[PDB]
Amino acid sequence: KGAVHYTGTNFRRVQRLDIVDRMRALVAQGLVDAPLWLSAAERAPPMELSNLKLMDRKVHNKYLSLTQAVLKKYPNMRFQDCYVDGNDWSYRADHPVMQFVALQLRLMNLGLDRHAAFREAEQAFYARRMQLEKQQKLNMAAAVVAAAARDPSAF
Amino acid sequence: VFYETFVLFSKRVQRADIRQLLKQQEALITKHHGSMLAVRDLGWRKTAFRVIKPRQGIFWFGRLFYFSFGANPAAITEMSQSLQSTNGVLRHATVRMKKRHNLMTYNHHIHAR
Amino acid sequence: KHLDHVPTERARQLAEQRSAFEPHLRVKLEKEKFLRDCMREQENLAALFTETEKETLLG
Amino acid sequence: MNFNRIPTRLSTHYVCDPYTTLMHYRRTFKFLQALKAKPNCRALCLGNKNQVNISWPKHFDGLTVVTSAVAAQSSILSSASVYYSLIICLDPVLFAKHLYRINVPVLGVCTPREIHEHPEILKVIDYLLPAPCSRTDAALRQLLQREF
Amino acid sequence: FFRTDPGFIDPEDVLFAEDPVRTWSHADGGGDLAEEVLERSNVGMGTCILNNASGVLNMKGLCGLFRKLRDLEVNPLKRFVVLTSRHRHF
Amino acid sequence: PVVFPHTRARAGGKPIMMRGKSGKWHWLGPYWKPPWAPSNKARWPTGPEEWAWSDPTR
Amino acid sequence: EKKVTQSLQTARVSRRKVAHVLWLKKLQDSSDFLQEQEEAARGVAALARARAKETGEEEEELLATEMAKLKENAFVNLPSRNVSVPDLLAQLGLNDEKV
Amino acid sequence: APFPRGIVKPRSAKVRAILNLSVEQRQPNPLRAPRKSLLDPPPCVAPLEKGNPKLDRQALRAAEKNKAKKLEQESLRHAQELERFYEENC
Amino acid sequence: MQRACEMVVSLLRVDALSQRCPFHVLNVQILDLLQREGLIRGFKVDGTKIDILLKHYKGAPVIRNIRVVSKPSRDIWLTPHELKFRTRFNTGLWIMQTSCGVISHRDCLRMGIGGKMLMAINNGY
Amino acid sequence: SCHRHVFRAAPAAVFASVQRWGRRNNVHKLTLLVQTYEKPCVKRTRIAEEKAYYPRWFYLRYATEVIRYSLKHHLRLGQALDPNDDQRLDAVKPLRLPSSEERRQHLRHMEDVKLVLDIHSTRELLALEEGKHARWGKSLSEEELGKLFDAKRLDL
Amino acid sequence: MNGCSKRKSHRLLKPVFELQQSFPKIQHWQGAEILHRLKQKESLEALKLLEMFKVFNETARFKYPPPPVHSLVRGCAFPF
Amino acid sequence: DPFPTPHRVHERFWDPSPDVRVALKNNNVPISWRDLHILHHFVGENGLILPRRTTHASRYQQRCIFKAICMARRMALFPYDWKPTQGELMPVMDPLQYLVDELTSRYKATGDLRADAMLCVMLSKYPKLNYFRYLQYKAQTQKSEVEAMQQQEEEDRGDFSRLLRKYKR
RNA sequence: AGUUCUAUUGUGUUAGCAUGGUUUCGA
RNA sequence: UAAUACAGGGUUGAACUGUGGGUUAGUUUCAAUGCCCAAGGCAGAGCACUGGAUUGGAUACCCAGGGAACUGUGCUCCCAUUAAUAAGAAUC
RNA sequence: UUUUUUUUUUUUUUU
RNA sequence: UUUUUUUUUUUUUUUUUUUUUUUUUUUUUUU
Repeated sequence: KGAVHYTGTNFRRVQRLDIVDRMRALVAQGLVDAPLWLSAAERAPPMELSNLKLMDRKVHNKYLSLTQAVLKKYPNMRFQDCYVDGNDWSYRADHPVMQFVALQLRLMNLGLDRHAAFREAEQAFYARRMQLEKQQKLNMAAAVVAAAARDPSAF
Repeated sequence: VFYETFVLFSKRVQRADIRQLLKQQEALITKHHGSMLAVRDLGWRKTAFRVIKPRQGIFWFGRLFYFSFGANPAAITEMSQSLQSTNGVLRHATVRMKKRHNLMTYNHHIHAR
Repeated sequence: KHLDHVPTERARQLAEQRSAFEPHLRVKLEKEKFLRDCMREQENLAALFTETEKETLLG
Repeated sequence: MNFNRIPTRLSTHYVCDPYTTLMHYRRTFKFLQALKAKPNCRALCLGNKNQVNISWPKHFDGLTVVTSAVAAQSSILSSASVYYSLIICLDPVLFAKHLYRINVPVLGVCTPREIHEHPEILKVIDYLLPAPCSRTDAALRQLLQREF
Repeated sequence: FFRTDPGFIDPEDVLFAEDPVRTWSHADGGGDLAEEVLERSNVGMGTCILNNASGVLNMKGLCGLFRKLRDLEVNPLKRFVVLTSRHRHF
Repeated sequence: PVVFPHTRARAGGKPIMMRGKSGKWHWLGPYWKPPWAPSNKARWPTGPEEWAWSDPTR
Repeated sequence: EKKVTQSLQTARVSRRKVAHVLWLKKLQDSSDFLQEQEEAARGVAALARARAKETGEEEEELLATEMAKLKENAFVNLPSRNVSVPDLLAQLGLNDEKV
Repeated sequence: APFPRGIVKPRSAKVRAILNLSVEQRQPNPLRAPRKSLLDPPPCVAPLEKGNPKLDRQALRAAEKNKAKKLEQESLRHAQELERFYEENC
Repeated sequence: MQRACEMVVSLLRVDALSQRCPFHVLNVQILDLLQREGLIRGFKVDGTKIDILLKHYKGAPVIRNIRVVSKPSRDIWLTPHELKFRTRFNTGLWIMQTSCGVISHRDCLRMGIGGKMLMAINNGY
Repeated sequence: SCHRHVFRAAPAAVFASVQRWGRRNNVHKLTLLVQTYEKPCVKRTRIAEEKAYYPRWFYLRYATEVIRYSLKHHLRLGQALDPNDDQRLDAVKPLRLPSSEERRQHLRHMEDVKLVLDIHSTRELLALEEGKHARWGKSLSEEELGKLFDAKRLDL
Repeated sequence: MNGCSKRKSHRLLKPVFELQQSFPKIQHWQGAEILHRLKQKESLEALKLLEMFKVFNETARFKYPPPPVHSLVRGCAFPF
Repeated sequence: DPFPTPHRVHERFWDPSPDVRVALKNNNVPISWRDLHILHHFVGENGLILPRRTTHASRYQQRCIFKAICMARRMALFPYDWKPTQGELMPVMDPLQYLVDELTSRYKATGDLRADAMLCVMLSKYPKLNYFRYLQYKAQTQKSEVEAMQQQEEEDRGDFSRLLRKYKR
């Protein structure tokens, strides 16, 4: 005996009324005079918020299982950005581990299979290392050689 | 099914006795529709603590032997009781033959790597 | 009972896919546009840009 | 390091959806535009003590000092519906028991983290306003009021 | 990597993907979604989804469409009626 | 084909341990999974470790 | 369609049984006494038949007589001389330092 | 670990708080009970002080509160010092 | 018949958007009548279970009270002249199971045929 | 059984180690239990109670360690973690070498031994790169080493 | 010219006051005795410090004090 | 001065030492009573069985380990109140096999000359022994012979063999 | 849900063995 | 509660089966301790019982001795009656 | 003398 | 009564599974 109704008085069903509705009744009942701001909110009533939260849903985190395979084949990802807060290895959005897996999930949405995504992701990121990172490093290094003004024979 | 037995001899056991012991055992095997597999030796073994067996004395080491066989399951009890009566044998045990783990097919690369 | 014909979820999905000769499930991501708020936030500022209603708070 | 339980289900927030913010500002702007047209209109900016970036005065009109004896959920801002006509609360979580039956519009600015964990604030707030970056209201409103 | 980089993608954004077609899973009476016209009970609004195998608008679809449009228009509660479709790229 | 699940009720009873100084089980032992238990995947999300054996054929 | 699955089941069990035969073959090869007793048995068989043809005696007595002796002299080639002492062996291998 | 020969099945909340690991009240099940909120009415309890009610409207203990509300509060200030304007806005 | 009484528990929820329900032939017909009155936003048969949406208005749901009259262990029957006395001066919804399909209580009296009271929707005492 | 040897240590110090050895193995607890006969019913409840108190002690012991550790170091943690916070180096002087595009601009606003030290130092660099003094000091342009020198002539 | 790009701010490098372990709430009267025994094996006491982290349980004669409300209101008035 | 790490941890987090981690797998072979050189680690000073929170092992193998150590003691092949000695750290196998096996590792790590000679003689003396590892290592020395062909072609400017291997991309 | 096969076994029964507290003996 | 023999239960893989079910007398097994009967013995314990303490007026509390009771294919279920205070279906 | 008790006794050993 | 040594008889739970880690997944309005 006591709160033994799962489907009943336990779950309240009280109507939610905003300021626009509550003020409309008091003014009509003659309990309170009409304020100067009553008409301001009448033309632009507030947007309902109770029905917006109903669309909330919980989705399964696919990164927990996908990230396990990435580190197994390439366990050299934890060294990068180790001294920064937020990263744990006992990861931030900027971490290489999160970047690589993000592309895999995005590609699968188009229709690619789980195994096919790995090959596409590996090649996509490989070009960035050889076409941008390697080129940038080599270009900068070349300029260093030109700095031979210290030698007496330079002039 | 297949079976295994590990017998630990004493210092007071000659080669004469070992041959006799094994011959006796084979009698039982054949009785129960069986056949011997193989017989091997492990040499001497060091004992962690002194063994004090009544009416036998005290020993610090012995000769470890191993032999495989196969017979009816009911033959294990007869074999176990025979070993205990015979002298020389201070300790023995019977272990069933497994598929993967065995002293026949699996004897290499244990301690190394 | 196993031979009963009941409209399930996977049953209808296979029917649509069979029509496509050897056209699959696809999803769409949310549209994030910066001009939705960048080009509108300035208008709201005009309603409070007065010095007598902004300096008192952010003094 | 962390030795606690790792969550698996990731909850989604639809109240602060990027698309929902489009209608939130548009609807809010209309209400403020009509109110400022009328003469003699005053507002209230209620914040928190931790908000150092926002300057505050010494005295506060409508503030009522009560004692512990006979204080069963006393309403502090009971008389704040005479002189003022619009209150902009910055900490709805803290100011939740006092604004339950307030006779004035409340322009609360909360964050998705608090809304999901404390949905009770939705009933007291009339006009919901988003809060980009959702970190600290003290430095949040300053950027909006000092755009360009 | 940096948040301000051109080629930056938020892992959370791709995790909350949804199919717009699946949004209209629920419809009017009839579990099997095969009617040429659908309707959803709303407050002050009239929903009408045109679902078909290949978007073929035959006499069957017109008969249902005319009834739903007239039924919602006559109702004073429904101040406006919205129309949409359900086929993919059609 | 469409087939519905079957009833979770099964024969036998719950595990019971005999009273007194003689500790012994009556019907079932400690290794008994009830019919209303969750899936094994959710109970052991960690799974086999790297140093675990990949062949339990003892 | 049920008949189709019948063929698949036969193939599945066939592969499982194939692996079982390999395990038993190992035992035979690995077994020394099995081969030794088997080898001996065969030899006596031919000697009894060949000797009977010369003297003219019956093969029942010869075979019988010989059979008995094989079991008695079965354990003659043992133990393969394993007098090696692990305790001593390890000491010289820089693995034991107790005396 | 020790091999227990039985198990205890208490019923009163007195001894249940000792044998059990904890008796903390977990979150109520949404499927059976509503979610608790701060908007609910407070319990009807009169104020008492050492047995003498107070229904009128007109040093060691104090030191302990100051040591926790003052020393700890000053630490939080330094965290925001290097984030608001002094380092965040160059 | 047992599965019919199991729909009230799922449909009677406040903090929820959609609830599942076991699939049944009789259950499908019941949902059709409720949707006409504007009590259910919609439903879909997801195979072994049916997904039914919930309708809300100003926070509170449209359904506030459900009473089960008929039970698998017995059967309630009322004559055309007796149903009027039972149902009078009320806005409730009574599901009537007549020979010619399933109809509401309002239509049962119009035809004058003897129906069967299954369940009550938005009913008081 | 436990055995210890005294070597360059006082007897009191050595005796303190063996005393704690019994606590791990519960030598004292087992010695007293066997002395007196305990009813089986009492052991049923005592065995269960020890499974709730001991686990709680371990958690509280770790908490005390943090208090002592933090007392000698001061400081305190707060809700400072925020995803919307780029951890960029402050003041961040070290940068890539100039590509010769900005080098010329630097000399344009520094011509005016202290401030005139750069004169004749960086200027010779530009002349050397163009190949004015030495015939072997001529360098390569940035626009003739990436189009048909690294994207097609790669060793791989 | 190959150094790190981001500053060093990890917790491991800089020790701080925190508790990297979760445990169910315990009764105040149950934990008071345990803490006293540890102190016997020889600023603010440890009992008060742990209370700020909400480690103890809400027992009959022990309740978590409410947050400061009367001494935390700071509003500003301006025209509109 | 590292932060004080609590000793009591959930089973999800565990960092067993490298030395003991390799012994647990045992080349994907369950530990039995014959593995005497591995059971010596799972025993305390007094000879008691360590708990699952110290050896850091799985639930399935924890029960198997307890059986192997228990049986070894019954056979008078394990101590009862102290740790084993250096003279009892050997599995239950052929004594001769131990020697051969032992020597093979030395020849592969540092390349002991003495070890090689020993095995050579033993090859013929004990043909009934396993020499798979010894034969495989010697058979793998073909890299030295093939290297001669590369050198011989190098005199004729034959560098095409090196570029092809590098041209992988 | 149930039957067959395969991996897994501190669940029921079980005569000899090993170790151990107490007890017992004194070429 | 290491070894071995007989036969159950639980988890996973394949095949088969194609509504086989929930509850349960005029029913049937098992079931701590105590008691009758029976078998028994040579250890460790102890009810009754004259064996060394009581009082500020009465006692079994604190030692020691001590022939019942402690292994059963049996007779047999009185209790604080053996893993919560529901044997099933639906909503996560 | 030993054992035992808050304390003590009974009991046991005899050069 | 203490210590030491070398084989009689009865009996068999000390060591060995665990932060109660599923949407925390469940216990009964009020004082």
